[PDB]
Amino acid sequence: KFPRVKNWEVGSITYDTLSAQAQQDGPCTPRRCLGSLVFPRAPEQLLSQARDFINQYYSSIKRSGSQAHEQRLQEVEAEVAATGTYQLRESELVFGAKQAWRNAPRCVGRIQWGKLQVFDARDCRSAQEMFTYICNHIKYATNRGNLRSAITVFPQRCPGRGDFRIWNSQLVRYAGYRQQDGSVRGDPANVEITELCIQHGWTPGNGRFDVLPLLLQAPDEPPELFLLPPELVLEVPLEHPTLEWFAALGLRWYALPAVSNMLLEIGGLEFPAAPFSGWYMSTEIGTRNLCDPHRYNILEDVAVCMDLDTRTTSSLWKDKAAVEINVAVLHSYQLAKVTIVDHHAATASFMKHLENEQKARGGCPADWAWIVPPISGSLTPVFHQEMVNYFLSPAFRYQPDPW
Amino acid sequence: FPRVKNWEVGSITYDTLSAQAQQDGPCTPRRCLGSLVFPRAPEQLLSQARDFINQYYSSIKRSGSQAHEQRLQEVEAEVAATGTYQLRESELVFGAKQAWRNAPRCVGRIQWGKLQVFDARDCRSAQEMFTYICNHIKYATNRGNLRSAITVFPQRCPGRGDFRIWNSQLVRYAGYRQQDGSVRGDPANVEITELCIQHGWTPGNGRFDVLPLLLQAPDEPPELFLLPPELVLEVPLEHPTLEWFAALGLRWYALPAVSNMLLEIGGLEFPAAPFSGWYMSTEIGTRNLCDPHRYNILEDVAVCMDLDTRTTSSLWKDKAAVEINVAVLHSYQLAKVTIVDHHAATASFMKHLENEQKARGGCPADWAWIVPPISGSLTPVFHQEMVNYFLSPAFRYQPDPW
Ligand code: HEM
Ligand code: HEM
Ligand SMILES: N=C(Nc1cccc(CCNCc2cccc(NC(=N)c3ccco3)c2)c1)c1ccco1
Ligand SMILES: N=C(Nc1cccc(CCNCc2cccc(NC(=N)c3ccco3)c2)c1)c1ccco1
Ligand SMILES: C[C@H](O)[C@H](O)[C@H]1CNc2nc(N)[nH]c(=O)c2N1
Ligand SMILES: C[C@H](O)[C@H](O)[C@H]1CNc2nc(N)[nH]c(=O)c2N1
Ligand SMILES: [Ca+2]
Ligand SMILES: [Cl-]
Ligand SMILES: [Cl-]
Ligand SMILES: [Gd]
Ligand SMILES: [Gd]
Ligand SMILES: [Gd]
Ligand SMILES: [Zn+2]
Repeated sequence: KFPRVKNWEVGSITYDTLSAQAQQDGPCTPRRCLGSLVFPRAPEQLLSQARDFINQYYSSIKRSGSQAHEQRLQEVEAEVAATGTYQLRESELVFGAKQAWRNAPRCVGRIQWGKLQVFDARDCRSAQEMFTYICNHIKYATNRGNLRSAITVFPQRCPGRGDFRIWNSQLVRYAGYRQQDGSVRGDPANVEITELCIQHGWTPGNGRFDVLPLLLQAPDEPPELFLLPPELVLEVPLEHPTLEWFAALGLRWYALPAVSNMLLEIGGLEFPAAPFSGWYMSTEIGTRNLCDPHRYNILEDVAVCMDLDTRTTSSLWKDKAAVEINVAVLHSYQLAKVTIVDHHAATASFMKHLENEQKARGGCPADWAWIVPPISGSLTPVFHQEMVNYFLSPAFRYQPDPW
Repeated sequence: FPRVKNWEVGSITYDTLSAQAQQDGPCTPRRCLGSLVFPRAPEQLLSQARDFINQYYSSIKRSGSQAHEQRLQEVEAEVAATGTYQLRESELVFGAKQAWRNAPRCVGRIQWGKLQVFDARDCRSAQEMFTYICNHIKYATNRGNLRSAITVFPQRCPGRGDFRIWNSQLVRYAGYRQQDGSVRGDPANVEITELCIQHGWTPGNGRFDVLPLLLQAPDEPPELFLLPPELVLEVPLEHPTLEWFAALGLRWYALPAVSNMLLEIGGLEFPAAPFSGWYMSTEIGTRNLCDPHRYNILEDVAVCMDLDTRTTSSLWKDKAAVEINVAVLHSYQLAKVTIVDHHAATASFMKHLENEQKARGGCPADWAWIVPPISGSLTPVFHQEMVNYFLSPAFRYQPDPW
């Protein structure tokens, strides 16, 4: 009843007994596996999720079955009966945010899941106040390059009132300007959000690394435009330790990855606006963001500059250029003293996380296709580690775009 | 019908072939086990045999014709007369091609229509097994112009043991347990190296000692056979610009010939049916030479390249891995031995996916095995969603004979 899980480098075997607690269904069936898909898509149903969450909280502090445990279950149950919903205690909100991170199958950085600064913005009332909370988040998390993981959670969804939403997918994003000749200047992943910014009154730039404004949605209001103070947005110019012409490409990336479009679910309550941030793994910038053909797509230009033979695939010019672009990212962030982790250290720490979690909970939900880095996969230990993917709660969840 | 998206181009297909999945994979709505390596009656036979004959005749457009009805009745009588039945040679050919075409973990299936089938179903002993295998290796090697081939030995049946090739491949380098715990040679082959020794093989002591074959005819024990060295084409590994790379003494063999999988066709089972194609360069230069539990040479190369190995963030592992793959591609091309690099191979699999969408509404594919083990996202398959399911005919794993 419990999946056997093998590490093929070491030969070691565990059994994932935690998957038996998966609280929601994924996309696979015995007939076919859809694990490679990007989008795998009241009263006492809310109550059973809430009771489970409270059970998790009281287990974490080693007070299960205590008087305080029972009283809090009764308190939640009575509030759901009266009002159709309930409120988390402050301590429960902190625990639930950390649990949602811990439960995220596609996150390789979960060794850190216990170190998370939780800003409680549940009393936020307007889009202006939203912006203040977000600026305080960026300042705290950036910390002049010594990055600190943080999450700010805005008011929960409730009936009779629209959601708080941040329309941008991240707090810091470069504009992508759609070109009439099909192409794009800037980041192509951000074409749609760029057009929404202009529609709502932003005067666009014409550079490749123009920081986007924020579109902030308060309940039952159209989004409002807010410009980030340039000194809040720490950026790193990209150079290479030995390829001095690299600096002339004029490349740059931003310090702080702050994801703002996912939904945080805790004990059946839903928080549609709860941006979270940590720090980058360098392959995100060096491999995906700069070398994906549908992103900045610089691979061929760098290889030409390296005087590689780009006319035959078998010279492995693509692999050589990509490796140096990753070197440039790592070197440039270290030179600027901005926290970054390379894919070797990050995957080694995840292996330690897996072993911690096997002891602590008897398994760990993990999405192999997302945990293995996009370069050098089998050079990292996670490649050889079998993994079990499943959905626990608290959880970070995809949600529709509010437009 | 699952929706399948390519995230580089934005194109959308629907896999209608998955609905015909013959067996069950390991996944459930509760949890996905797609990353696991091993996904943990006369009526039974007849049902599978009928589906396959129907597959075959539909594929030659003799659909429901008189040749179709007659073959169905022959199978029925043969199983009642004997408990099994015999494939026609054209059905055997079609069945081996389909089993390759259906293999979810094979990135080289663009070639699925081009397969030489050697019918060894009349084989009698391990000596004859050795002859078939030597002919296969000769034909497939073809002086380095590799040609895909499979040899099919007699099916299993009740009352009689099976034919088996005990070696996982026809060409394997010995793995020698050492008195200091380590392994000299290939750690993957420590078990079969000891089995060969146990059955009376004089061991070598090199890192690339080609193993003998342990071949097993029904019910008598296995016999050791030595491969004639001139039959085993090898490629000494050199680097186009790192002159010292040659002196590391690395080599690999030309012909990847997998000999421990079971071929299933129409409910019949062939426990010995060795098949061969040619290598994708990452199999050798990344997995076989750089896996920590294989030859594990990555740090050796990095030291020779004078890389800074005391910090992960110099990406010394990545640079050395790439140059080892460069040396592999260079050495095979120089030796005029067929090889395909991971860029060309994944570009061809994308075309295969497009051809299969038209041919039969989809294609079973195992994303984790299709995406190469270096430079994953530099290849088109990384951005391609895939659906994994089990069709028949098929190649399946099977327990070791011991
Ligand atoms: C502390 C350093 C961290 C590192 C190095 C890290 C690393 C990563 C990486 C490389 C990914 C895959 C992203 C992609 O390919 O698009 C990811 C995904 C994810 N991370 Fe982490 N992470 C960190 C912290 C955090 C924190 C603080 C949270 C939340 C509190 C978090 C939650 C998530 C979630 C929910 C995903 C899945 C996102 C998706 O499916 O799009 N991570 N992480
Ligand atoms: C002709 C050139 C071919 C290329 C370039 C190629 C490439 C590959 C690669 C790279 C793998 C992954 C193997 C691993 O990582 O261990 C694989 C798997 C596989 N191939 Fe192909 N292959 C070729 C021909 C063939 C042929 C002729 C057959 C059978 C008739 C075949 C059947 C299979 C099967 C069944 C697997 C799955 C193996 C497993 O699960 O262990 N392939 N192929
Ligand atoms: N591709 C699309 N959307 C899309 C869908 C699913 C997934 C993605 C991938 C986008 N992950 C962004 C992301 C999520 C989590 C972590 C990090 N990174 C970190 N280090 C970090 C951040 C915070 C703490 O740590 C980056 C994108 C799309 C839709 C329409 C057109 O394109
Ligand atoms: N060794 C083990 N693990 C393991 C288990 C299952 C599978 C594997 C992976 C081993 N595929 C070998 C293989 C299979 C198919 C294709 C190729 N390559 C080609 N190009 C080729 C050959 C013919 C035509 O083309 C290589 C490894 C094991 C089992 C028990 C203890 O350890
Ligand atoms: C189709 C495939 O699932 C898709 O390209 C995935 C694969 N693995 C990934 N892994 C990470 N970390 N990030 C991604 O965007 C993806 N993309
Ligand atoms: C655990 C994981 O399934 C295992 O390491 C897989 C991953 N992908 C692979 N992909 C290929 N082509 N060959 C392999 O042996 C593997 N091994
Ligand atoms: Ca209250
Ligand atoms: Cl990003
Ligand atoms: Cl191999
Ligand atoms: Gd230089
Ligand atoms: Gd030297
Ligand atoms: Gd060392
Ligand atoms: Zn699955």
